[PDB]
Amino acid sequence: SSVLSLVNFTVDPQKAYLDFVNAGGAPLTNCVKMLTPKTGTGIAISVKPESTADQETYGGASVCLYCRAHIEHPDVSGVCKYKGKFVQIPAQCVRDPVGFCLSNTPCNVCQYWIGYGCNC
Amino acid sequence: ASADWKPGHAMPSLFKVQNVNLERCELANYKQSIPMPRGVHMNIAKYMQLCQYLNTCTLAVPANMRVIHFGAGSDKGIAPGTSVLRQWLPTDAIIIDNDLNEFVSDADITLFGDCVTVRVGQQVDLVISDMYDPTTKNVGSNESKALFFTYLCNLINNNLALGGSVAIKITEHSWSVELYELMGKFAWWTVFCTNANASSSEGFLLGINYLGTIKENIDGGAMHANYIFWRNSTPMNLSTYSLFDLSKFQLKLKGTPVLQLKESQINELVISLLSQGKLLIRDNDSVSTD
Ligand SMILES: C[n+]1cn([C@@H]2O[C@H](COP(=O)(O)OP(=O)(O)OP(=O)(O)OC[C@H]3O[C@@H](n4cnc5c(N)ncnc54)[C@H](O)[C@@H]3O)[C@@H](O)[C@H]2O)c2nc(N)[nH]c(=O)c21
Ligand SMILES: C[S@@+](CC[C@H](N)C(=O)[O-])C[C@H]1O[C@@H](n2cnc3c(N)ncnc32)[C@H](O)[C@@H]1O
Ligand SMILES: [Zn+2]
Ligand SMILES: [Zn+2]
Repeated sequence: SSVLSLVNFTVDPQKAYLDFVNAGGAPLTNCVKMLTPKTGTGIAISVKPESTADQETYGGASVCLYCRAHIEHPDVSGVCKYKGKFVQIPAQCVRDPVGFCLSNTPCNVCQYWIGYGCNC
Repeated sequence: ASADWKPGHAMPSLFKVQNVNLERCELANYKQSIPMPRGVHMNIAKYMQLCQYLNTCTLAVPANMRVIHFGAGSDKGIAPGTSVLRQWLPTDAIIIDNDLNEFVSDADITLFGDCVTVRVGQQVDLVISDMYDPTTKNVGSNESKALFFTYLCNLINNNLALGGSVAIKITEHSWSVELYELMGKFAWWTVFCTNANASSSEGFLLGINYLGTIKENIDGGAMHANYIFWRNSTPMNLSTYSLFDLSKFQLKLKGTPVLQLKESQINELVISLLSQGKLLIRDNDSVSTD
C-alpha cells in the first residue's frame, strides 16, 4: 500500500516500482499464487496454468502493476497482457512476482521468458 | 481417513429427512486453521475444493458458458476465487464478477457495487456466490435473513437457464428460508462443506440443474435446522489432501447443447435431459451495472 500510492506520484510507474524494491523496499504482496500440476509447457503467459517443476503460476491481474495500482496500462492497444490469463514465474523469483514481470519480457517468437526459458 | 482425501463433505439424506429445532452450531475444531500449501491464499484451496465437488455433479458445460461470481473481492483488493474459476472453467467461458468494494480480477467483466446493481440481461448457466454481510456477526434468535438473498432468489427465478446450477455460500447465521425452498426447483441439491474450511459453519448450498418447477417441497427453516444438526453430528478434519493430485481438476468439456424452447414444448425427454446435465434451455444470443 505504500508502494501502490508511490507509483501514483510518478510518470514512470515501472521504474518507480523497480527502484523501490531494488533499494530494499518490500515487494507488492498478495499476488494470487495458484496450485497447479507442475506439468505445463513453461511459457510466460497462458490461458491456463503452465508452470513446469521450476515455476509457479499466478493469476495475471494480480501480478500486473497497472492492474494492481489502478493506473493506465502502457499497451497502445489499451489491453492488459496479463489480466484474464495466467503468468508463470521462475520459482527462485517468487519473492517479487510484480518486479519479475516489470523486469522481463516474453520472447516474441517462442513466448517463453527471455533468459528464463527462451532457447532461441 | 478417506474423507480427508475428498474435497469436503456433502449433506447426506440421513440429515435432510430429520425434523429438529434450530440449535446453536458447536464445532469441536471451531476457527482452527490449516496452513496453506505455499504463499497461497486460503480461498484458493476453498474454491478449488468446491470446484472438485462440482466436477462430480451433473453440471451443464456449454460453449461460451455464462458464469457470474458474486462476492468475488476481498479486503486485499484481489480475487483468488475468480482466478480459480478461470483455471477450472473452459477457456471460452465468460466470467462476470462483482463485489461491493473495488478489486482486480481475471474475470471478463468486473462490476463494483451492491449485487442489486448488477443487471443480468440474459439467462446464465452457473452462479457462484461467496457474499457474506459483516453485520451477520452481530448476533437475538437466528432468523432467516434477507440481505443479498432476496436478489439471489429473484435471480434463480428469472435469470437462470433451465439446466443451470448455483453454489451459494451460507453459514450458521447467514442463510435464507426462501433459498432453501428454491433448491426444490433443481434436479438435485445439497450443502457442501470444504475440508479446507471444515472448522467453520460455512457451507455452499448447491442447486444442480434448474428445472423451473417444484420437484421437492422443502421447509426451508426446518432444513437449515437439519444442516446445523448435521454439522453438530459430523466430525470433519481440516484438510487439503484432495489438492495433491490436480491432473483432472479442470471442468470436463462436455459440449452441452443450448436449445430455445417454449414452455409448452418442454416434455418428459427434455426434463430428463435437463435433469441429467445434458441440456440447457435459454437464449443463445449483457451483464452491466444499473
Ligand atoms: C459455527 N459457530 C458460530 N459461532 C458463533 O456465531 C457467530 C456467527 O456465526 P457465523 O454465521 O458467522 O458462522 P461462522 O462463525 O462459522 O462463520 P466464519 O466466521 O467461519 O465465516 C465463514 C465465511 O464467512 C465469510 N465471512 C465471515 N466474516 C466475514 C466478514 N466479516 N466479512 C466478509 N466475509 C466474512 C468468510 O468467507 C468466512 O470464511 C460466530 O461469530 C460465533 O460468535 C460459534 N461459536 C462457537 N463457540 N463455536 C462454533 O462452532 C460457532
Ligand atoms: C468472504 S468475502 C469474498 C472473498 C472472495 N470470494 C475470495 O475469493 O477471496 C465476502 C464478500 O462479499 C461481498 N458482499 C457482501 N455483500 C454484498 C453485496 N450485497 N453485494 C456484493 N457483494 C457483497 C463483500 O464485500 C466481501 O468482499
Ligand atoms: Zn494489467
Ligand atoms: Zn524464444
